[PDB]
Amino acid sequence: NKHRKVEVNTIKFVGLIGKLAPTYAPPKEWMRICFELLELLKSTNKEIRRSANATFGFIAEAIGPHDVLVALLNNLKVQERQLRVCTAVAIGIVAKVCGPYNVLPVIMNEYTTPETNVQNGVLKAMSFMFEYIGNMSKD
RNA sequence: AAAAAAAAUUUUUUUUAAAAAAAAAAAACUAGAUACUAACACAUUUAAUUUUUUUUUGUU
Repeated sequence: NKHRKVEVNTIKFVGLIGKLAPTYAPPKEWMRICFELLELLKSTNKEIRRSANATFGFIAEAIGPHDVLVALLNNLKVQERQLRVCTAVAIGIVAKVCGPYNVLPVIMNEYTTPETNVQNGVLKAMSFMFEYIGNMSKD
């Protein structure tokens, strides 16, 4: 819907269902949302971009991490900086919620790609995921 | 008494050569070309409180 009051108040409502009732919409519906959010964090506002990243955790918990990551890592190729940083946060959030062992070999593989913007976005994603799993990190 | 199958030692010349023990670009000036970095900032902001300034001049 563009605008903002709608984007913010919706993202908080969608993420609510990800917490409370994940099992209702079928997982192909959660994937329809993960694309609509991944386009939505172009937004100029912050609280939008922040809530959009939090609801990848709620979806990754619901359906699965690997369906979601491939959606995100395909988005690091993109030029514009917010999109690469706000995907790099989400990979950090998908790591914490679903476990880093699920995320990490997929990210270490993606680092091989010869484009530079992926290679920072894979290093920035690893920064975030090491502050969100605080103590773990040792393994 | 006279007519048939197996064997060993010591001395001498050379032709199509090689090897490089490992550091380089500059700098300055002036303009142009293109990538990128900071969860950078980007719509809410406004219900106690200091820009509010004048030769004092508002009466039982």
